[PDB]
Formats: sequence, structure tokens, C-alpha cells
Amino acid sequence: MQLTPFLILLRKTLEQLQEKDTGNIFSEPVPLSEVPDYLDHIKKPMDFFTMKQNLEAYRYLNFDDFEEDFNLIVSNCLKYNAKDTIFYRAAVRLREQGGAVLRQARRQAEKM
Ligand SMILES: CC(=O)c1c[nH]c2ccccc12
Repeated sequence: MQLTPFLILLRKTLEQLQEKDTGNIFSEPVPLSEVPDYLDHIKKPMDFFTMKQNLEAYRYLNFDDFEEDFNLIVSNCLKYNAKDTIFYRAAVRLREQGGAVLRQARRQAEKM
């Protein structure tokens, strides 16, 4: 299995996931200056910009590596934000719509 086609696939998949986050609330790290209690609750922050950096640093070499960080984006947001917020429901929506993107992309990776 070759590295370059796999990274091309992950780049495309990341772009498709970012397209689902229409408010761009997951595009960059949660601003810790605005939420000093965030790290009291969240052990490993994650966001799409950090994922892009990890991808280009060759830190994702299987689909699980990539999907685990996506799941952190979702789970951190569900954990930190109250159920009655836009942010919480945006993580639900991203889990649902992004899971579909991920299933098709993992299938492409399995074809490699
Ligand atoms: C994705 C997320 O939880 C957040 C994204 N931006 C934020 C700002 C304040 C509190 C939380 C957030």
C-alpha cells in the first residue's frame, strides 16, 4: 500500500468534513483565552487545522489515526457544551454527516 494515494485521500476527506462544518466552529483550536476552564474538562483538544498539520507531518498512516482525531473534535464538543446549545448540536450534525463521509473514504482506503 502506497503512501501518496493514501495522503491524497485523507486530504480530500478532510476537505469534505470541513465542508460539513458550515459555521467553521471546528476549523481552529477552541480559543483557550476565552475558555480557561476548557482544559479542566478536555484532555486532548482537536480541530481541523491541527488535523491538517498532523496529516502533512505524516502522523496519520492508517484510517483509524485520522478518524480518531475527527472523533475527538466531536466528543470534546459534546462533552464541554450544554445540550441546549448550537455548539452541541453542531457536533451531533458533524458526527452524523461526517460519519457518512468517513465510511466512503475508509472504503476507498481499503481498495488500496
Ligand atoms: C467547538 C467548541 O467547543 C468551541 C468552539 N469555539 C468555542 C468557543 C467557546 C467554547 C467552545 C467553543
